[PDB]
Amino acid sequence: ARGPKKHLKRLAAPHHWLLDKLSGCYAPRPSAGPHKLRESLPLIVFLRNRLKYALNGREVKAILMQRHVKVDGKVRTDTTYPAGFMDVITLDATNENFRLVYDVKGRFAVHRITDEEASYKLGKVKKVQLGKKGVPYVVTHDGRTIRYPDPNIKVNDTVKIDLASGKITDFIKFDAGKLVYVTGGRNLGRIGTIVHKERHDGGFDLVHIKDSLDNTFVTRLNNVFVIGEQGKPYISLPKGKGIKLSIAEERDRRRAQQGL
Amino acid sequence: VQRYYKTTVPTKPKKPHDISAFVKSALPHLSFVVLGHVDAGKSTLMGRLLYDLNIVNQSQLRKLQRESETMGKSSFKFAWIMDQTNEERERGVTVSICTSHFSTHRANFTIVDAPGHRDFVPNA
Amino acid sequence: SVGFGLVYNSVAEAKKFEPTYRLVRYGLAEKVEKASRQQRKQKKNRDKKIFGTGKRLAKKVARRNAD
Amino acid sequence: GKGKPRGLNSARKLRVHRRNNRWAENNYKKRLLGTAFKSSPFGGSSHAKGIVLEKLGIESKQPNSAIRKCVRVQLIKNGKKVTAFVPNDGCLNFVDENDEVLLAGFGRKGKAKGDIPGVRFKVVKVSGVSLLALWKEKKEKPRS
Amino acid sequence: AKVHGSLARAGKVKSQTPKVEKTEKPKKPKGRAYKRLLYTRRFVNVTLVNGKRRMNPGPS
Amino acid sequence: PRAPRTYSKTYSTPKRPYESSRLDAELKLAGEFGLKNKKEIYRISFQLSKIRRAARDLLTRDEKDPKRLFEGNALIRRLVRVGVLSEDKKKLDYVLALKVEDFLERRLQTQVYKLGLAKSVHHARVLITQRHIAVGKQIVNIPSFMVRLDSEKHIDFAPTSPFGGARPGRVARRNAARKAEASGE
RNA sequence: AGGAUAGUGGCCUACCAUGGUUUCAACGGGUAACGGGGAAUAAGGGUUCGAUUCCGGAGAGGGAGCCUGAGAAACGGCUACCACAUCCAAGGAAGGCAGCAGGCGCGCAAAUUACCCAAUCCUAAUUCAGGGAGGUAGUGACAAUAAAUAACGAUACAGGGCCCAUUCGGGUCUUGUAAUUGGAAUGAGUACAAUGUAAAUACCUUAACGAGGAACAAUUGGAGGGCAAGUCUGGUGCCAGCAGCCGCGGUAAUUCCAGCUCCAAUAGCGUAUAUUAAAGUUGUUGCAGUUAAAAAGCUCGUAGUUGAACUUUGGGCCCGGUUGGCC
Ligand SMILES: [Mg+2]
Ligand SMILES: [Mg+2]
Ligand SMILES: [Mg+2]
Ligand SMILES: [Mg+2]
Ligand SMILES: [Mg+2]
Ligand SMILES: [Mg+2]
Ligand SMILES: [Mg+2]
Ligand SMILES: [Mg+2]
Ligand SMILES: [Mg+2]
Ligand SMILES: [Mg+2]
Ligand SMILES: [Mg+2]
Ligand SMILES: [Mg+2]
Ligand SMILES: [Mg+2]
Ligand SMILES: [Mg+2]
Ligand SMILES: [Mg+2]
Ligand SMILES: [Mg+2]
Ligand SMILES: [Mg+2]
Ligand SMILES: [Mg+2]
Ligand SMILES: [Mg+2]
Ligand SMILES: [Mg+2]
Ligand SMILES: [Mg+2]
Ligand SMILES: [Mg+2]
Ligand SMILES: [Mg+2]
Ligand SMILES: [Mg+2]
Ligand SMILES: [Mg+2]
Ligand SMILES: [Mg+2]
Ligand SMILES: [Mg+2]
Ligand SMILES: [Mg+2]
Ligand SMILES: [Mg+2]
Ligand SMILES: [Mg+2]
Ligand SMILES: [Mg+2]
Ligand SMILES: [Mg+2]
Ligand SMILES: [Mg+2]
Ligand SMILES: [Mg+2]
Ligand SMILES: [Mg+2]
Ligand SMILES: [Mg+2]
Ligand SMILES: [Mg+2]
Ligand SMILES: [Mg+2]
Ligand SMILES: [Mg+2]
Ligand SMILES: [Mg+2]
Ligand SMILES: [Mg+2]
Ligand SMILES: [Mg+2]
Ligand SMILES: [Mg+2]
Ligand SMILES: [Mg+2]
Ligand SMILES: [Mg+2]
Ligand SMILES: [Mg+2]
Ligand SMILES: [Mg+2]
Ligand SMILES: [Mg+2]
Ligand SMILES: [Mg+2]
Ligand SMILES: [Mg+2]
Ligand SMILES: [Mg+2]
Ligand SMILES: [Mg+2]
Ligand SMILES: [Mg+2]
Ligand SMILES: [Mg+2]
Ligand SMILES: [Mg+2]
Ligand SMILES: [Mg+2]
Ligand SMILES: [Mg+2]
Ligand SMILES: [Mg+2]
Ligand SMILES: [Mg+2]
Ligand SMILES: [Mg+2]
Ligand SMILES: [Mg+2]
Repeated sequence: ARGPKKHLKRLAAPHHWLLDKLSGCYAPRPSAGPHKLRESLPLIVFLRNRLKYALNGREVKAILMQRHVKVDGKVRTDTTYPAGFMDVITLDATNENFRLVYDVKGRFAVHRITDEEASYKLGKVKKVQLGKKGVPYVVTHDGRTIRYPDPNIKVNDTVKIDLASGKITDFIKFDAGKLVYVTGGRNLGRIGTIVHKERHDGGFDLVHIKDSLDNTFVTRLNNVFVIGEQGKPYISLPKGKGIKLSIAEERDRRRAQQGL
Repeated sequence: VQRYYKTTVPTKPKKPHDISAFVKSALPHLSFVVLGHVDAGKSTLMGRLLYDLNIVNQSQLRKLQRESETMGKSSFKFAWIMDQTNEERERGVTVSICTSHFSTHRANFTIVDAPGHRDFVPNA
Repeated sequence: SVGFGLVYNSVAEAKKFEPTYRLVRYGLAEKVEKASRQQRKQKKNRDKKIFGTGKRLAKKVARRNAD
Repeated sequence: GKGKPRGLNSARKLRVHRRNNRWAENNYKKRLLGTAFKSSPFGGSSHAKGIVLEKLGIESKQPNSAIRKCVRVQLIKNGKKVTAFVPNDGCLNFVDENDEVLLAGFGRKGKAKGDIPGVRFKVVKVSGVSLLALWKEKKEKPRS
Repeated sequence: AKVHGSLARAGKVKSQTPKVEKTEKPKKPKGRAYKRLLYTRRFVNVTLVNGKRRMNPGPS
Repeated sequence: PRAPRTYSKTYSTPKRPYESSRLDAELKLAGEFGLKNKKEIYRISFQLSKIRRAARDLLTRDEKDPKRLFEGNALIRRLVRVGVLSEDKKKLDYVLALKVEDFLERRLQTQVYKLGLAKSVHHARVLITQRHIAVGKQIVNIPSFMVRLDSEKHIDFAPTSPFGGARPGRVARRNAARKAEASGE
């Protein structure tokens, strides 16, 4: 409508930011960055609504602007910077390393990782082409391009970014029998080792998932994100490990463990 | 009968001042009425006393002289800055009173109009 | 009474992270007495009509009242 | 099959022959063609405002014998001359001619009340005095 | 029926009734305690049972 | 503009406003419990109607249903917790036969009377609205307090609000002041 | 095929072909029609509404044209015309509040020319600047939630429980009419202080004050039937009037005007209009068509709707899962 919109009203924000209906009128709009509008989360949301460190939106700039805050190696001094899937938030203060991963329910969790795990990240490649002067490059999901990759790396694989340089240290080939972390849709947060894949020449490919509890569900190709082999997760899985059991058994664990 | 409320309790203001000390400090105020005959020039005086100090200037009475020769009553150079009402300019006399306040350097004045006809005595 | 409290490591660090209105309630910083908000909006619009400094225009004013 | 069609592919006949039979109601007829908008001088409103032209001495219909003390009200937004009724025991003395009034209905959507011929509207307020409160003597009518 | 009619008695019956003063009665209870006084006159002490009960009898 | 604050009415009204068999029955509920209006009676029947909608919708479904067993156990346990539905009536067919009498019994106004702190059912209402007896530490001055089953034994006088401890009162102070001044010094 | 454009395209221009839509309702007209998420009603099926807190579109008096720039045919940008309209020493200059207030006018119909960025979030060479976005307060019976206007004793004569009842029965399980009275418990309000807030107001707190009826006094409708509550008293006398409907009014009007009593709802209630339920009086679920409104005079007849039976039915074994039975 006659130009790019700079505001984003409340109740137009996605559900996984968990913004309340009261206490304000406008929602934080993320800037241009590595991730999209719906699949990201700003730094103002991550501090005062998740960590509860800051209180007001002006006090968030006291943390981000000064020092000691960096995202994936670089500082990123911005209030509404979009930080989405597999973005390592490294705090120089308090020795805390963070990993943005989805919940079992499908919301961005406060997942604390060690110093050794925060050195690397995983990025799903989108496509591979030849750049200028015949140089191959792959495009990850966070916009990071990697010059001269392995020619064995094809579409819908993943890499292991060193976060000090742009080189690839490990790659996982897309195959049936890999731990796949679902990113998007109603099944957001589940894992479970692809049995087979339906071809569907013409778009919108479907992938069958059958996890360790024998729960069969179907996700699309845009939701598939491999995180390792059959077993042995290459990243630290959060609390719950993506099961999503029934709501009649959710109250069984909330009453026998803490209510009792 | 019961229509409204009525009390006998005066409410004191926030800044009370002395009444007898302000009258000596106040400006002298008058309220004078100008009576006379039908053709006596009582309104020509009202157009000249309201011409001197600050009320009307030469940028507003020279426009009235153009309307004086237009409507036929060219001899009424004065007596029209006080009364601006239809049927008064084409006939000459007023039909009702008007209150025009006046302010000078030392005192205070309030001049009002008065018709001279015997039919307009209850207006006077 | 359920409230909320903040305690710092020092006093000089407390002056830069606390807001400016809580320092007035506590006597740590004096409240500046500026003009009204609708008064600053009228002063700003009068500065928009003056292009430059304004002392150059005041020289034109003193030559107007003489002639 | 009771006259109506029961075909599985015959929803078009069952949705046109309803629309050919909705023109037999009263409520469906007054809404589309703008009968409340064009005629019935209140333009789709609940109340209005007018000026009293004269007072009426409308005799009540049979078997009753009374004079209902009506008035003639010319509206402002349309300019139509509409008879009006005073629903109290002697507020005709409380009203005069050439007065700003406030009108309302009877509760029958037009359709004059019966025993009062040719009158479809009543009088609530005259220049903002609330004639119900004058009949109970709560306030005073202004002089102008 | 007709249009021209008499207008001389616009509220004559009201202007000839004898205006009497309301009698100074004690105050009835308001709200909740009015429901207490209403509950007693229905089930605590029935006034009269002439087949069916009556809530406002006449002097006879 | 921010989000619309939603709101719904909590009472209803019958279709027949004038009924001899209904108005005599509803006035018995306002006499034995001390309600001031018919709206507080209609508020209970509106809350009683929303429970039959959560019961008749589930009795048309098949058993071993994760929608019937979840929402049904949540309907039974909430009524047992407030003390309305007894321990031996958890079969979910007994909440449809539940009446208006069992809801008004669990209100705080008649709970004071059945416990023995008020001398009458209307003396308890005056004890409610005048900052007296608390449920726990929290002082409640509203008669529509749904007293839970675990909160029944904790009903006691407040530390403030006299004949509760260590305070004579307000109007008793000036009564004792005029007695000691006129008779003494 | 060319031109144009960021790009596809009869988008535009040459040449050539004569097609394209339509009873499955084209085209034209009307809309007091922005569309949708939704709202009211509430067995089900439905009917009605959606200017408006969110999304998308359009517009800045009416149309048209263009500059800057990544993004505008932008109007708190410009130019022209038309319709309005402001200053003038009449030579000329300037203007678009369907932005926040506020004024006029139209109206049945709708608020302050207030305070501040302190939250919410956005823009800028960006922590510290700015924001009539937004927040706060005033106005406010649009609606919605919570519920003050009293509670408890004693006494006086009466009655209904009962132990013992031996001719004066008062005692305690006790309901009430009592124009003698008794101490209590309060809030509405006012008000130190604190808290709230950017600074205040209010709420939630809390010293000192604050019910004995002349109160800090609850109204709005109604009392023939529908429809709950009078055949009481006075006035009126087919008059005045009441009445959504049937109907009342000429001597004692159970519905008129009033008093008294009573009933319904209750800080709310009545009226008017629109709409829904009631309406199985729009009927797909679910109407009616001999005589109450209603099968064409009759047959042929396409579009539409509907359409006979029939082409793998049985039999014999081997593995578990899902509930429930015995334990
Ligand atoms: Mg931004
Ligand atoms: Mg910054
Ligand atoms: Mg004169
Ligand atoms: Mg003359
Ligand atoms: Mg300023
Ligand atoms: Mg400047
Ligand atoms: Mg016909
Ligand atoms: Mg009909
Ligand atoms: Mg008009
Ligand atoms: Mg008009
Ligand atoms: Mg007429
Ligand atoms: Mg207290
Ligand atoms: Mg082409
Ligand atoms: Mg093109
Ligand atoms: Mg072509
Ligand atoms: Mg052709
Ligand atoms: Mg042709
Ligand atoms: Mg053709
Ligand atoms: Mg048709
Ligand atoms: Mg059609
Ligand atoms: Mg619409
Ligand atoms: Mg329109
Ligand atoms: Mg809309
Ligand atoms: Mg409109
Ligand atoms: Mg609006
Ligand atoms: Mg679009
Ligand atoms: Mg034109
Ligand atoms: Mg424009
Ligand atoms: Mg504007
Ligand atoms: Mg604009
Ligand atoms: Mg002009
Ligand atoms: Mg000149
Ligand atoms: Mg000119
Ligand atoms: Mg405005
Ligand atoms: Mg604006
Ligand atoms: Mg205005
Ligand atoms: Mg106005
Ligand atoms: Mg209004
Ligand atoms: Mg701010
Ligand atoms: Mg504002
Ligand atoms: Mg605004
Ligand atoms: Mg207010
Ligand atoms: Mg008190
Ligand atoms: Mg009192
Ligand atoms: Mg009162
Ligand atoms: Mg009354
Ligand atoms: Mg009566
Ligand atoms: Mg009855
Ligand atoms: Mg009749
Ligand atoms: Mg009588
Ligand atoms: Mg009646
Ligand atoms: Mg009602
Ligand atoms: Mg069906
Ligand atoms: Mg049926
Ligand atoms: Mg029928
Ligand atoms: Mg016949
Ligand atoms: Mg017939
Ligand atoms: Mg036939
Ligand atoms: Mg055909
Ligand atoms: Mg067949
Ligand atoms: Mg078989």
